[PDB]
Amino acid sequence: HDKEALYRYYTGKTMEMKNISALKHGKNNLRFKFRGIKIQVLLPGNDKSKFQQRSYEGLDVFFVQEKRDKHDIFYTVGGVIQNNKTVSAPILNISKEKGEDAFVKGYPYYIKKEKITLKELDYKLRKHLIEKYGLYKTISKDGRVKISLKDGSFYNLDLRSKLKFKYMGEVIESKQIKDIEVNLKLE
Repeated sequence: HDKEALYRYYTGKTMEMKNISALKHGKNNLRFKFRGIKIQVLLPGNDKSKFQQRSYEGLDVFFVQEKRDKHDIFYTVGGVIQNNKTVSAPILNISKEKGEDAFVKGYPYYIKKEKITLKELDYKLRKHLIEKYGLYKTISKDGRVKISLKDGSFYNLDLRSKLKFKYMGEVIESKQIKDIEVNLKLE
């Protein structure tokens, strides 16, 4: 059930929308139209300090469909960067053998943007693992992804659940990413 829900979520509708103008709706949403589609973005509580005005121009939005309602409003969470510019090539390394075998393959993973939300990085990394290695399709959801930055900061993502909404606004400077360690089939 949860494995299938993850498969569906991480292969769902997404759009990268560049140079967006948007208006605040209520205290913690943004609204805009893109190609005529009504988009409402929930701003996670952690990111309130960045969004202290009523209208915006030049936003970069990574849309992931959480739902579409009766009125054809399409809802997404976080994924907004105010001043983005569009190559970072951190090494992605994968460990995917059953049991002890420590065999690992590392290769460059390309990021075109100067800044990237944890939301977009999480999503695209999972889609990569779904498509290349069968994550949630032919292998289990028991894995982890550790994104390390040059200063020693890191984000450890649990592949057994969806990224939480509260973390979908975090912005990462793409050139700071040192490496991405993926451990799969953790039993």
